[PDB]
Amino acid sequence: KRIRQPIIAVLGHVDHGKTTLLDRIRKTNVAAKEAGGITQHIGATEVPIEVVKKIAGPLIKLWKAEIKLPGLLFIDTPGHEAFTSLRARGGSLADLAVLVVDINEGFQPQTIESIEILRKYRTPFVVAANKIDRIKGWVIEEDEPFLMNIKKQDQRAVQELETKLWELIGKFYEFGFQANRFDRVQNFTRELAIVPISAKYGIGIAELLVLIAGLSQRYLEEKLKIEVEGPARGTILEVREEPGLGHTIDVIIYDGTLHKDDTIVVGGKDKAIVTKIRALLKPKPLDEIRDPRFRFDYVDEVTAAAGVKIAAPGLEEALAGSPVIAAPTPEDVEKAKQEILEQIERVVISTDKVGVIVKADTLGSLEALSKELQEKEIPIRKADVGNVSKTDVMEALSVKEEEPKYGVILGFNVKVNEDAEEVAKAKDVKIFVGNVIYKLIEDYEEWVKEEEE
Ligand SMILES: Nc1nc2c(ncn2[C@@H]2O[C@H](COP(=O)(O)OP(=O)(O)OP(=O)(O)O)[C@@H](O)[C@H]2O)c(=O)[nH]1
Ligand SMILES: [Mg+2]
Ligand code: NA
Repeated sequence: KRIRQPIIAVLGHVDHGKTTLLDRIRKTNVAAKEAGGITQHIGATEVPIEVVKKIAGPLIKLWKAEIKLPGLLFIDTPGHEAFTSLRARGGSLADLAVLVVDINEGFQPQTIESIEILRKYRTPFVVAANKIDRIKGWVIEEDEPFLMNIKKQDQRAVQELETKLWELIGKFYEFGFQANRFDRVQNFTRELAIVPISAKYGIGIAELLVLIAGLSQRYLEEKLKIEVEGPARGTILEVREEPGLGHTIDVIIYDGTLHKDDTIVVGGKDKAIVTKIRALLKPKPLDEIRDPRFRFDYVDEVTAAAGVKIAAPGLEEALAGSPVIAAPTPEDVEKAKQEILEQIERVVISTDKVGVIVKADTLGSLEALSKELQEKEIPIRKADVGNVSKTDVMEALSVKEEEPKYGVILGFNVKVNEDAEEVAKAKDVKIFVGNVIYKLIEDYEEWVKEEEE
């Protein structure tokens, strides 16, 4: 019986510092390389317990109990308001969450939305009150524990931190939580612990990691979920074709044990795919599976929770955002297909049928672009995953007959088929493509405004 590696989801409002926090722990620069300077996908990173203990050093004694976890699997999530469905997926996967909140800006709309998600999935969480280094006159020392760094601050900075912390505590009370600075908490099951940190300079990461490990272990012990059992269950993050590996999928395995010869069922763009794994490859520890610096290593199995790449025949048509379910018998295959269909079908995007055509590369991207258009009262004709089809172009033309404004296709991280592009040129139907949600929408609006003039 192997010990579970817990999923730690990182949630919070746009720019409050989620990816910077993980980059400081990994010594990576994922945030610097994100297109459009925002997270737009779920990420997964293995942080071995040896790393936790090195960062924490003597502050591991902050937590009475011995930490027996093998490590932590951190799931990064988008803050941008459109990506509600990816924040929900991250919250639903988590054993414990880190709610990142800018101590200077305080609660904002996706802080509140994240809390509602954590309440919905009854996910325990710790709070990272980030960007303390912007308090006036703050004395920065890199990678210093908060309880050491706070001693370097003058009284004005200390008083400003406490004032801002009280604002956060009042906001948590508004939403039904008792919260305090982590070193003042008396009951870690009934109270929310707030760690003041600087993600960018590494202040307070030591105490934050000790609490994450301690509290996630406690959750798993309280639930009797610390031992991993059963066949593998996961969610697909990305579908890729890679030299020497073939068509692969990068996934999060959130329960059970995945083996390199397992039969699996995965969501597909047309229909469910039943295949047998031929290789598993695991990212290096501290490498973000969605933006890796290193090639992955072949492994025979992974135990939950883990990020892993799967090589198997027939994965070219796999659908990102859909389940991967190990299915060792025919009965299991039948069950897995229905569970996959339920997940796919449930993406419900209301369409006005005199509106825009929306295509995207993953289910999470399709939902985000759809949600953002609805918020902007841009009617949606149709929304589906995959490259722009000739049909998509013909449907857009029909809309164009009724209302040229909406006789358009928006393609989020997708390509245009050749016969679709031929027809679109001949019939003068516009197709917008992009890989940054806010820029794709701005491009569609700029085209609308400028055409009217
Ligand atoms: N001064 C300061 N800036 C920070 C800190 N943490 C993050 N930032 C900065 O805030 C900006 C946004 O940081 P990100 O890590 O992308 O924030 P995020 O929460 O992951 O953002 P989204 O994923 O798009 O919601 C960047 O310019 C970071 O350098 C911090 O501790 N101090
Ligand atoms: Mg981010
Ligand atoms: Na950002």
